[PDB]
Amino acid sequence: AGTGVVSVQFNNGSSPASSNSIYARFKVTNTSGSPINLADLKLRYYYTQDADKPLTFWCDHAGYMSGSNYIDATSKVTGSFKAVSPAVTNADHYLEVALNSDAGSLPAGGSIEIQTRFARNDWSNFDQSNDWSYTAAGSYMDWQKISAFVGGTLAYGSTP
Ligand SMILES: [Ca+2]
Ligand SMILES: [Zn+2]
Ligand SMILES: [Zn+2]
Repeated sequence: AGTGVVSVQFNNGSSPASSNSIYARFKVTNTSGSPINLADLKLRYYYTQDADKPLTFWCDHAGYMSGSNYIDATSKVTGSFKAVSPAVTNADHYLEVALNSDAGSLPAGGSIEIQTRFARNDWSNFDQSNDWSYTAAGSYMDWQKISAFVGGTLAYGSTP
């Protein structure tokens, strides 16, 4: 039921099922026929918490081409962790990646790369094997288990 305003690829550097870091990297492509305000772009990654501990979010790198100038939006990305009510199998929470009001505009046919990760404050191990959006992907690939919303409506992927 995705609008196809954007296409999205994913990879997590093929992280181990048991890991103290969850990686989530997206290559988002504007396939609608007009600029898109990065402010309107949300990305979601569904998982099972396994333990209720404080998490820390990191955006390692984010950037895109605007005309012929390369724009580094790394510092403009934010991450949020919210519950999935009601909880479904392999999904009781989800990471929501967003960008600040002035991130910029993604030009028609343009691409933005967003590399993120998160971990518990105590670095204990997660069990990614019971995470809905999890799959060991070492290179970008079309993975339909993550979602992208534009302006509040699903544009790519699915939700549990
Ligand atoms: Ca889990
Ligand atoms: Zn919480
Ligand atoms: Zn919670």
